[PDB]
Amino acid sequence: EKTAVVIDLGEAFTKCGFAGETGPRCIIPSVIKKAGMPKPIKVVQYNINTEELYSYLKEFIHILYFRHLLVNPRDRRVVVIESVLCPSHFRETLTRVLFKYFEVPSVLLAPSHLMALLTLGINSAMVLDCGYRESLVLPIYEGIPVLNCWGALPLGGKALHKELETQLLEQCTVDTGQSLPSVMGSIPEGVLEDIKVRTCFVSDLTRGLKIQAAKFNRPSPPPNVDYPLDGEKILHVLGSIRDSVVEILFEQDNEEKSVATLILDSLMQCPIDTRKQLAENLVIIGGTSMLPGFLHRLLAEIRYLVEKPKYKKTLGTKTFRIHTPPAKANCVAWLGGAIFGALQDILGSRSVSKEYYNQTGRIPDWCSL
Amino acid sequence: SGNKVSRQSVLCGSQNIVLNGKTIVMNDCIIRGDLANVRVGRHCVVKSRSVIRPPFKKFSKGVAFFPLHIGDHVFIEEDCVVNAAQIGSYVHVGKNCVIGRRCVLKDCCKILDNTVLPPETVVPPFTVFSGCPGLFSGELPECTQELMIDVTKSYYQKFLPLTQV
Amino acid sequence: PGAVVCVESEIRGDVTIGPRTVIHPKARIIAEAGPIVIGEGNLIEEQALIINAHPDNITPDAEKPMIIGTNNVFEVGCYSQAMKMGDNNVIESKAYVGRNVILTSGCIIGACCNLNTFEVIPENTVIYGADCLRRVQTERPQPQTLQLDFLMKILPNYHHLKKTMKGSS
Repeated sequence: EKTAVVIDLGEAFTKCGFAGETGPRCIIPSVIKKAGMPKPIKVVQYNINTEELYSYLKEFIHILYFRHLLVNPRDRRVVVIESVLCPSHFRETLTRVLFKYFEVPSVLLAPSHLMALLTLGINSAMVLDCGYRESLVLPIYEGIPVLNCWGALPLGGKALHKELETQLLEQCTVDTGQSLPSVMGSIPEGVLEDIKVRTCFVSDLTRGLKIQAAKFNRPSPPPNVDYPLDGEKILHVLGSIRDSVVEILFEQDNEEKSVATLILDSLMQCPIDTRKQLAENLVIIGGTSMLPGFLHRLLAEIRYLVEKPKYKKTLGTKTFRIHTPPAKANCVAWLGGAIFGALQDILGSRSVSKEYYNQTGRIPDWCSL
Repeated sequence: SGNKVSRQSVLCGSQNIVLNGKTIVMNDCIIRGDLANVRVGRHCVVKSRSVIRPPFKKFSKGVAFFPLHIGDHVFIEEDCVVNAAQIGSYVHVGKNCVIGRRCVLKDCCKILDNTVLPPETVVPPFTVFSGCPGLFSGELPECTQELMIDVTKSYYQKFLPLTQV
Repeated sequence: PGAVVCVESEIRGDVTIGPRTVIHPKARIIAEAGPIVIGEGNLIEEQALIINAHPDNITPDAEKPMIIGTNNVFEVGCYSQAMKMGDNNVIESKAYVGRNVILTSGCIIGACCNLNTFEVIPENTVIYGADCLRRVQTERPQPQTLQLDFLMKILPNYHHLKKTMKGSS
């Protein structure tokens, strides 16, 4: 009858396509290309002028639906996959742009973790979404997301970018156009993403502990490979640096916090009957989880933290299984929204319509009244 | 008669070369039609330092490339390496451009400055070319492009009249 | 003898060209600093600027004579100011070789590509046109069989096209 639209906005990338198709049609990055502009500006931003955001969202949606969808969304429904705890200011702006400017029939602002759970096809699961800005945890038990049990450290893609920028600046080796360290003050983000995808090798638990021991009073430094760059300035990036950048994601000491500890804190907050099913079904999604050799380092670190005396008195013996999804780790949240929209013309009714928005005021966020 | 060919410009292969009425070949131009023919449209303005080279020998046993072409009101910008491109009428080539092997430029096109049109790149009608690797930037306006081409043709005719021999 | 040197093309200083070499119209071959060396079957296209680096300093000498390899297809408007080149190297149009270089055999430089000063390009690797030193796209340009056969076909088409141009006159 009518295949609905699926959107999954974010600061780094944006998964978008049709509901029903196994995986999206395209994934253009969040930034936009403007005429007479030095650098490309990011679309998804927080704490900034309302009318400017509205114009930025219109500009991104306009370049999206022609290239991605090849259709007017005026014919059929939309599924805007907002991550839970995405600012209400930003949701209101999205609601305005979809109804006032474009005039869609319906919209939906559903959470990312519940839809990622629909892909697995199980009702209870602990979920971790390691995106660009934050690494958010949220356990779901029998459909309902357990909200007060949660956690989100500023330790996703953006933290890894900042650490790469710091460590490369400290130890730099650029070719002539050899020596000459710290010539350029900063480096672009698109290049630094390509370095993370290709170079950064994720270490094991025993290797990670050896690196942590070396930092505070050297084993397994290799391997190292150079990275090519434009304008005839190749830089000889090292092997110990990229491993040290990955290590800060799992660094426990002096914060009592990490990607692994965040699941345990979420499990601690959850009730006793819910506890065991969440431990059995531990789902990992998001952008940072696509890194090579990540799921072992997490599961081994999780287990090491359970062996510690502080978590034995509550958790103890637990079968931590990581049931992986059908689609890739970044594109699990989108696939869930595509499942939610395509199949059920019935569950399209619960979402907010154009008729309801004009008279009322806004889509209902999880708040009072 | 009306075609204002400059003194510094060179037109190798006069029989193969072809210049329509109201043309304008700027200084230091190179219309090399030794191997193959070169067809220029009416009111076409070839800017300075433009290398109009022939695409192929046309002696290949199978799949010989198309020599050269240029539609009417063609605004060829300066330093533009035009080679093996069938330019549709009213095509606006950018400055420091580069055309590929058998590249089909459509009517009312707008090639950007410092562009590189690849081999067998069929550009669509009423569309701005963009990117380091050739791609569709956005749809161009019909009225604005026609008015700019008319203004460029009038300005080229004034320079064609005086100060070149 | 036995090299298609055009009348409009300019040569200067010492320049020893190989057999079946094709110097196109308005091609600059300024070899005043050092003795230029062109390989056999090397096609220099129109508007090309062949320069040399001033050399012979006692401590850290700057350069030596730019030796171009055999079957090297230099495209139109290509800059080659002091760069060591290998056999079967296809430099695209509007390119720019660095002040010192070591372009290996079976190469394929992109259009509008700035080749690096003091940078040796590896054997079998096609350069992307825009941002310099792009590692991607080096399979179809293999070091041989794939690129050696393609360069042999390119040398045959260049020789056939030059023979047709020489026949026309």
